Amino acid sequence: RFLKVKNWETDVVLTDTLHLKSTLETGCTEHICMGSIMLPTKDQLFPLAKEFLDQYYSSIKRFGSKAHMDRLEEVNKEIESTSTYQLKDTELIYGAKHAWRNASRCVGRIQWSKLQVFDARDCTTAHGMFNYICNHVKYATNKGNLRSAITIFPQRTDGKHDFRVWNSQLIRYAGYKQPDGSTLGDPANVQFTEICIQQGWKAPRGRFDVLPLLLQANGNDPELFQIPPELVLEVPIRHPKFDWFKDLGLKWYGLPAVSNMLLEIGGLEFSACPFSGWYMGTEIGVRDCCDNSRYNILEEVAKKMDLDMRKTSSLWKDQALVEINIAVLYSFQSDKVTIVDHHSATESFIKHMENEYRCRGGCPADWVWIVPPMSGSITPVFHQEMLNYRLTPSFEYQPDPWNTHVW
Amino acid sequence: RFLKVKNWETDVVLTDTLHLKSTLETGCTEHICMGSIMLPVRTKDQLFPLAKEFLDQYYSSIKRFGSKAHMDRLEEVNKEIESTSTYQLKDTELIYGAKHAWRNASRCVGRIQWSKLQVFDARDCTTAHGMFNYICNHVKYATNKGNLRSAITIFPQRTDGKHDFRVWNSQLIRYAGYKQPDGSTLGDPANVQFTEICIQQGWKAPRGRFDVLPLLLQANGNDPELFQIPPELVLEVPIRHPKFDWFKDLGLKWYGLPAVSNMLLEIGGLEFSACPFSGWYMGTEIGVRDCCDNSRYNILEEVAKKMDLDMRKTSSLWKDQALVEINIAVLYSFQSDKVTIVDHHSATESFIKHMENEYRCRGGCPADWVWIVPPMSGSITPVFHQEMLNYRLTPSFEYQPDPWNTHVWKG
Ligand code: HEM
Ligand code: HEM
Ligand SMILES: Cc1cc(N)nc(COC[C@@H](CN)OCc2cc(C)cc(N)n2)c1
Ligand SMILES: Cc1cc(N)nc(COC[C@@H](CN)OCc2cc(C)cc(N)n2)c1
Ligand SMILES: C[C@H](O)[C@H](O)[C@H]1CNc2nc(N)[nH]c(=O)c2N1
Ligand SMILES: C[C@H](O)[C@H](O)[C@H]1CNc2nc(N)[nH]c(=O)c2N1
Ligand SMILES: [Zn+2]
Repeated sequence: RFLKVKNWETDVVLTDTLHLKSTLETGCTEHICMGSIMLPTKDQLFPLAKEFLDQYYSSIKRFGSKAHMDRLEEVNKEIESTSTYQLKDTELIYGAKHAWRNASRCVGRIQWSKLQVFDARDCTTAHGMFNYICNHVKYATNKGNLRSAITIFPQRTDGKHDFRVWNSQLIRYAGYKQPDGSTLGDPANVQFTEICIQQGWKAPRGRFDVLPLLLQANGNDPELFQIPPELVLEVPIRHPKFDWFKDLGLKWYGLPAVSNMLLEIGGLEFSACPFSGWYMGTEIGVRDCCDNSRYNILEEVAKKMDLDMRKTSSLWKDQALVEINIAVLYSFQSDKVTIVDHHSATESFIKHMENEYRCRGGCPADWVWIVPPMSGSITPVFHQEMLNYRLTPSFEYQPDPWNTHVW
Repeated sequence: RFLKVKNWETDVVLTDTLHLKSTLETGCTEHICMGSIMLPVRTKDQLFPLAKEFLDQYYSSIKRFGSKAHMDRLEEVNKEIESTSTYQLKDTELIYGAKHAWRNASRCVGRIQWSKLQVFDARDCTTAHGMFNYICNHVKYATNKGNLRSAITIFPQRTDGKHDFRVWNSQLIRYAGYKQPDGSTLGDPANVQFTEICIQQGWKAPRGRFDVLPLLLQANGNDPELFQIPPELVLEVPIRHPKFDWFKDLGLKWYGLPAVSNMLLEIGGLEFSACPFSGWYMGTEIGVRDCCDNSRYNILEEVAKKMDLDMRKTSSLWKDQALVEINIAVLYSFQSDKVTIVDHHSATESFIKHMENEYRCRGGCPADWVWIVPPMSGSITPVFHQEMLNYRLTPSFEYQPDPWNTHVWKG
């Protein structure tokens, strides 16, 4: 029942008890591990509310207090009367921070308690959503000195009046199928681009076109808005040694901002809750630049470096990969846009895991996501056993809305 | 039931049905995943079902399921078990069994090769000297002057658990490690405890950086005995770099033959506690782990220094740069000396083709993503993008306790 995790590099063993709280299911059974799979009423609501409020009142050292019992009763009466309830500001903020704290796939959680929470529960229209999001973008970007933020739109009611940001991130680049047969821009974003075009967006048909926002308020049909260009901070990619690197014409945007997830707090569902931090360099240099189905630039870089590409065993892919990742970190640092390298980030996560074990009795972590997509075993998380389990408040995946929306 | 796995780079979806044949437990539950945990005497009554399921699988594989030969063999095994408490595998069943344990090894990226395995039957072995001779022959056969051949040697199965055959070494060939009084280590820090055991048992340690350990062998539950592998049978490759002429002066070399000797082979409920097996290396096993783990030879700094990398900040990626160069050096050296090695790109590409073939012809391929993905350049290998299902099929290779923890010393 009490489980140990071992670090195989340092021999340090930690005991996990926090997993006994876990509520949701993992996808695994005693017969089969699904660790590597990417996506595996009034009655229901009150126990979920109670469980959360219990944890909240515990955190402020007022468990079993008058104010604790009074709030529980107040929420009970509210659910019985209205079929739902409203979180106090203090609760919303706690909940948001804890959803991050509980995010098993996030290496950056040492930062979890420094999150700026923007309460957009008063928003009613898509134009309002656009204004809140521009403000989030400008606040988080902070002229390159990035600050973690989440903006929280109104909670789900009957599920026919959902707030959704249709975009997967606040800032991403368009992708277009060419008559040529090749793909211009980001191949990951072809379907969503078509939805935008189909809804009226005038597409520039370039390599690095920032997508408009497609915003849905109160379950109405979504609307297009372009983020003010001057609020989207971008970084041209160059290399400290290779003068030719800039001629590849590569750039990336500074703000990673996930907008397609659902925040669950105390049984309430926040279907539009864009959140942002700052990049770990491999997210851009390994994944965005080098994935076969993304910008896929390994060959072009290898050629400019004049590597022997006739045989895999020359490790030309590996050499080019490192150089691309060097250039990403150098360009962000030179322009003073916050970024963290995978060595620094994983070292921080190990310190954070130790804090969480010491202070909370554990830290749910998904090793498959936490270990960086390059140089895995030269980072300390590679040698760290991790236990993966689901705690609430949480960020959850949810269906893409175009599959779900009735026009 | 059907389970689907998707490849996120190609959108190829595969359907697994083989998982329905899984028996043994994973460690995970519907509430916790233990997929990154490294390590998550049999009654008559339990043995006959295990024998039967294995024999059913064997007979199916030879398209003789339900035949007179199959039925007679079940009966013969049933009678042997009730009369002697155990049974003996036919040579054919043993070969099938060993090949399948490899086929079933979910942490092994090299399984495209599973059907090409030379099985040395050592069940007539009775003494440690006899084990030493079997193992020298395995090493010479497998080495094949650099043209490496996969092989396994199988010593007598467990009886009462008081007469076990064991190879105490974790691999047939490994380098000694010595903790110095000042807390530094000479040689391979992973092998310090075992080196101390070897010295206690009487080994005269050369005390250098690459001393091949002696074999420590236990026959029939007796105290283990020390033997030196003839040096002329131990193929080693000096590590040099194609462009950096200073690389050779780091004084590195590695052995050509990776041979796991500490695992237990389970076939039809029988337990072969001494079953050393060998193939050939994937380059990252040496260049990433053996050379660069902080707990192993740990050479990254010295390499980075010699390359004149900016070592003032991790964000120059000096570690990553030096890591690639070391791994180029390992592949270059093995190739230059005509010692079989495979790079991580080739190996993973071959694994994906193997896995797709298994899904189509066998209904699945249990695989442990945490182990299959190489420890460098993960996402530029096709396995990183492949969803996998991990479950346990028998026959199998299993971990077992280190024998110094369990052995009853005779004196
Ligand atoms: C401040 C710096 C941060 C860093 C360096 C960071 C790091 C990362 C990285 C590298 C990933 C994997 C991304 C991928 O491979 O696609 C990730 C995932 C994730 N992070 Fe963070 N994170 C940060 C901030 C945040 C914040 C502010 C939140 C929420 C408030 C958050 C929540 C999440 C979630 C829910 C995932 C999983 C996303 C998914 O499943 O697609 N992170 N994090
Ligand atoms: C023929 C070339 C082979 C290659 C390239 C290869 C590759 C590998 C690699 C890279 C690993 C992970 C090693 C580690 O990180 O410690 C491994 C694990 C393993 N392989 Fe293979 N393999 C080969 C042959 C074999 C053979 C012949 C067998 C047995 C008949 C086998 C059974 C296993 C087992 C049981 C593991 C898991 C070991 C453990 O848990 O420590 N492999 N393989
Ligand atoms: C908040 C945050 C900070 C940070 N450094 N990184 C992130 C993650 O970035 C967004 C991620 C969410 N999975 O999206 C990238 C992506 C793209 C594609 C095509 C698939 C996928 N799963 N993920 C989020
Ligand atoms: C047969 C075979 C072929 C091949 N290419 N590689 C292997 C595996 O190599 C041996 C491995 C077994 N995991 O041993 C390395 C090791 C060392 C230490 C200190 C711990 C550990 N778990 N593993 C085995
Ligand atoms: C199949 C596998 O789960 C998938 O490719 C994963 C692996 N690990 C990952 N790790 C991170 N951080 N991000 C990812 O998108 C993925 N993708
Ligand atoms: C804790 C973690 O499971 C451990 O460090 C693993 C990860 N993946 C691995 N993969 C391989 N091939 N070999 C290993 O030793 C490990 N070690
Ligand atoms: Zn699992």
